[PDB]
Amino acid sequence: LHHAVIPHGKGGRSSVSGIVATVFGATGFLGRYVVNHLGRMGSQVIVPHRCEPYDTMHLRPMGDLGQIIFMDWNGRDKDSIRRAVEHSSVVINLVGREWETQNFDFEDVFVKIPQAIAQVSKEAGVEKFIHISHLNADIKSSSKYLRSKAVGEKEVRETFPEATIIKPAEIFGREDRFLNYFANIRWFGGVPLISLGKKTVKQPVYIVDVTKGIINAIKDPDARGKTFAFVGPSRYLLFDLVQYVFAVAHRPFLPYPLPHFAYRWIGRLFEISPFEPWTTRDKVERIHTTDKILPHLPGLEDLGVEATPLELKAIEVLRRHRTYRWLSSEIEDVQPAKTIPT
Amino acid sequence: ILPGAAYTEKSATYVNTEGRAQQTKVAVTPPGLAREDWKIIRALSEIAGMTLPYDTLDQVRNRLEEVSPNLVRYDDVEGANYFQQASELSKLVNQQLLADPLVPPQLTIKDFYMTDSISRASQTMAKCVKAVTEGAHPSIC
Amino acid sequence: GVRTSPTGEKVTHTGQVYDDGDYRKVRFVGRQKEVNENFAIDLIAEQPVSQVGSRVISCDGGGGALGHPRVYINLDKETKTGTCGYCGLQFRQQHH
Amino acid sequence: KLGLREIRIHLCQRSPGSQGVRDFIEKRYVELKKANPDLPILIRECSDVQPKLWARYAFGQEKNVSLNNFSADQVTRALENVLSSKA
Amino acid sequence: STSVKPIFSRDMNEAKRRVRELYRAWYREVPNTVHLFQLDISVKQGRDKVREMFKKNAHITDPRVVDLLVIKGKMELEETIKVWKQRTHVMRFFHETEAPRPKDFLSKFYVGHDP
Amino acid sequence: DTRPTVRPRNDVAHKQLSAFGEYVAEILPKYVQQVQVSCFNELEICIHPDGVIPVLTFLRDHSNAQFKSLADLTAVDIPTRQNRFEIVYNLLSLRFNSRIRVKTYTDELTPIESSVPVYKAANWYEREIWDMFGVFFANHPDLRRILTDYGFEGHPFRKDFPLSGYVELRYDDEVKRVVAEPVELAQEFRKFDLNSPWEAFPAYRQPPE
Amino acid sequence: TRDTQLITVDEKLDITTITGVPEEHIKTRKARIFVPARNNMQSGVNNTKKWKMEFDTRERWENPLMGWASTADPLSNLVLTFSTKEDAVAFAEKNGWSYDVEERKVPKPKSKSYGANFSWNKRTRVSTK
Ligand SMILES: NC(=O)C1=CN([C@@H]2O[C@H](COP(=O)(O)OP(=O)(O)OC[C@H]3O[C@@H](n4cnc5c(N)ncnc54)[C@H](OP(=O)(O)O)[C@@H]3O)[C@@H](O)[C@H]2O)C=CC1
Ligand SMILES: [Zn+2]
Repeated sequence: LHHAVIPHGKGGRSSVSGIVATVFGATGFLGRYVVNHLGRMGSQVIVPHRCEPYDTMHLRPMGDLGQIIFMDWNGRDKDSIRRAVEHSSVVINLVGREWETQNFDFEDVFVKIPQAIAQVSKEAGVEKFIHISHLNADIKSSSKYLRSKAVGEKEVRETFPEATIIKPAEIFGREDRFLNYFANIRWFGGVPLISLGKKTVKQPVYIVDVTKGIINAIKDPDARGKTFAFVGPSRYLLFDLVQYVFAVAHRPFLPYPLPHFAYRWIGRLFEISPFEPWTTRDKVERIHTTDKILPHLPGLEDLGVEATPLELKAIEVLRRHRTYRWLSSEIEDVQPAKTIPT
Repeated sequence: ILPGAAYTEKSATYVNTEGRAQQTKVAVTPPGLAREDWKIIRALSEIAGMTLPYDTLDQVRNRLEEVSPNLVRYDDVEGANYFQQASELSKLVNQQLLADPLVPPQLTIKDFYMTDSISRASQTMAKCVKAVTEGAHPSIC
Repeated sequence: GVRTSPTGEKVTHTGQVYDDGDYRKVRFVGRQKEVNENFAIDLIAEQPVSQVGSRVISCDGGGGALGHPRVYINLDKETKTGTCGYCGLQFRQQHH
Repeated sequence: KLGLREIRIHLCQRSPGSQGVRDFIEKRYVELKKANPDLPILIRECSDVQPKLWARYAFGQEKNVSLNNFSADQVTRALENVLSSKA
Repeated sequence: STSVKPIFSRDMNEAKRRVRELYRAWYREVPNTVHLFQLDISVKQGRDKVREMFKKNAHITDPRVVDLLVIKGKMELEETIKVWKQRTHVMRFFHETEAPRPKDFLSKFYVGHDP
Repeated sequence: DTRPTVRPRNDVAHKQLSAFGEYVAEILPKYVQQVQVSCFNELEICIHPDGVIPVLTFLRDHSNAQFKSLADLTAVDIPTRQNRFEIVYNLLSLRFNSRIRVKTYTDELTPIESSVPVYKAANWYEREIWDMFGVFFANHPDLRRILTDYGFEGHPFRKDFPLSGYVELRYDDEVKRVVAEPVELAQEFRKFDLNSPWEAFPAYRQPPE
Repeated sequence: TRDTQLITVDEKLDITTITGVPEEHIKTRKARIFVPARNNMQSGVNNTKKWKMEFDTRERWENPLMGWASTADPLSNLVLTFSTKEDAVAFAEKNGWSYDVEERKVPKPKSKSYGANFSWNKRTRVSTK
């Protein structure tokens, strides 16, 4: 934090925030909001990308001249990771996938890449490390996604002890895979649900809430070495959450129960797609997994962020799924879902 | 160490040798994390639970008017009187003058170029002192 | 000529070089730092001092109207060469 | 401690409303300083200022008493109300 | 010295009649603005923003200044009704992309030199 | 008058415009406050703002004036005056092949009578004056902003308005919208002090103090 | 007289609510009303004849890309010219700004005699010419 890393300005795009951040996986859902918030205050952002430069274009307006720097990196190349972090004061790890490719398994992107980044960051002298785990991560889950998340969350602690590990619940937003996933089930007629969605409880959180918590953790000096659980203000049943989704979108809602084994066989069929699968056996498990209640972990309120209710910010996500008949329906037209009081 | 502002980096009041109050004007802001001097104390008071009753420069100068009203009469010299009273009170105690002769601290010009933190940190005053002791032992444009 | 600090970054003719801990070096990762290798201070020093048999000489920079404003240079001082304030050429008086 | 720590007297050099304080200083200040050698008694004169008598007690507590149009004897009594009560 | 041509009102009683009339016009137009522009806010939020804007100028006592405020406010209503404004202009009253600036002395002291 | 680099002086026109200036003043003593002719033979009529319609109507309709074209209408902001604004009318006479200037004034709060009834051309010029200066015109068909952005606060051409304004626009990805935020400049506008400390034109010197 | 049917308004002129300026730039500012001092490098006095109104200087920092001087102060280049001090004070109070007024400094008249350069019994005799 020498002379060039002293804050200046009034928090604008042409200010100097003093933050030099390397955001891995910045081309995805949770990464476009983090870069947007960092560049709003005038931060130096390094964005190592694996994909075509055409797919990084939406990130370019997010910063003043020279503030967003793009590098090409490989998850299995330890030298590329070092080039992208050796000048940074904070490293943010957002790498993840909801499916498995021929080249990267769940444990390749949740156990190995997170550990490789953490090790190189410590060897490079990086001061802050922010790792995004999952709320429902544990070694004894039915999902490799969550099983691998728990392992990765442990390797990071052993490599970067001062890391700040954040464990969000399912995140809903515009470019999400949670509310859009449920709405797009309408193509298949009915909405299958394991146990008819009556035995699953979900506590979704808003993307801006997660984005403001990560930014606060960077600036807050007491977030080092502390594990946070970013969850929403209300707990819903999966049946009520999905029913509310179809109510906002004004689409017919025709649920029907489906045995857990049957929903896996269907998921196996969809996994054959050589592109982004519509659904996988892992997503079915994740969707039908009760969100853990971790009272021992600090939450968003401990970083100064007020959790946004789903109702206030669900129409902005689901207005796209309505027909011309129901595009203009107002926010106050759909009664709120039923919550699970403590 | 609490960094502060120099006279070129704050709006501050100085009283010259004749009792005339004058205020500097901000030319450049303090270099890094340095802050205006009276704000550091104001911030310190709030943290210590003894918040001072002024938040802005105009309010601090209202306080100066309470302690000594002449401190907010800029470019004005306020006449001071009662020389007779001072003479009387000075004769109550009779101290003796030391035999040592009066010798100013600055006998020659080489003692004039460095008398404070700013001048001792200057590379031009350092050249002046070297010039008036060692002498002048390439200008084109 | 072009030097290199311990970190290996070339020092410009204005003496500019990022320190070891300066994050701004990251702008050169995957790219290059543009440094002009023809240092003017070095090249002008290679020019020889011209001998002139007069107290006062004038320089217009060469080329007439394609040079610089015509200035006059005094050569009385024998302990140094007279230097043009525009182009840097040096002059001396023949055996004074 | 609740004792007195400082006295400040503000007055104008010409205004007729400050004549009492000037009369007080011309004749009585020398005595009031010798009786309180260790008490700072600040006498700050400006132009066109309403006379006042400030009294700073322990821990920053300050009280002021207007001396406008006071006579030379009320000013003497005003100070005694400050150097004696020690509130 | 005090004689001046009025704009519309001759006294505050006449000027406050136009202010209340303008508030009614804005109050009735928020439900349509939230509908036509497809704003992701509720009517309660929009009508509370209208009330906030009126309250900012509640300390005025000059009938000529109040008339300009009503004239300016009436122009804002005309643009909203006729959809000359876009969603960006309507939502500029809410400052959703600006981080809340500090208000207390200590918070301002840490981050910069501004009062 | 043979000097190549000095503009020739036309004294015939100077005489004609001075005579017509008195002609106007004699006919409209109720409003005309001052009349002058510049060294380049341009006539200016300075009037009380209450005479905007009478003075313009006379110049448009009178047989010996016939100023039937409004070349331009504009305002000048001079903060040092009580009436900081100065409404300038430029009229063109096709019959007599001459031009005249009519000048009035107003402050931030005093309305000025609209000239639309006399010149339809003034409809858009008065919107510009209101938009860029904040001068209200009474009885205007539709008075709106014409040049600034929708919901723009402030009148840019006022001398106390900053050159770069108070807001700037950018696209924000979080809200999928174009947003407005306080102005910040990567390079501040550099202010140059160019005025020479030596008087240039003695003929325009003002009385001391 | 006028026939515009005037009205009587008795209250200090105030246009802070209709100028469109943000709140933070009406209350935290400080406008300095003064007559500019002579540029000591010259002898001309033509720049010291009009009053000016400049605001307090805010932070300028270094652009991380090119090292330029960045600012967040919209009124950093705002200088207004007035014919008289009362005109400047009136404008400042009309717009709600707080102002400090510096009274004009005029050089005092001086007695200059060329004959004193050669004095019989005074110290004004010059040793060189
Ligand atoms: N429902 C949710 O969104 C939840 C998110 N999280 C976690 O947050 C992080 C981001 O989530 P989200 O933005 O929604 O998912 P996205 O798919 O939108 O983003 C994934 C990012 O990681 C990159 N990525 C994936 N695999 C690789 C790989 N082998 N090598 C290099 N980069 C790779 C991607 O690069 P590219 O696109 O160029 O291929 C992309 O930038 C993840 O760690 C996720 O587990 C945890 C709780 C809830
Ligand atoms: Zn030369």
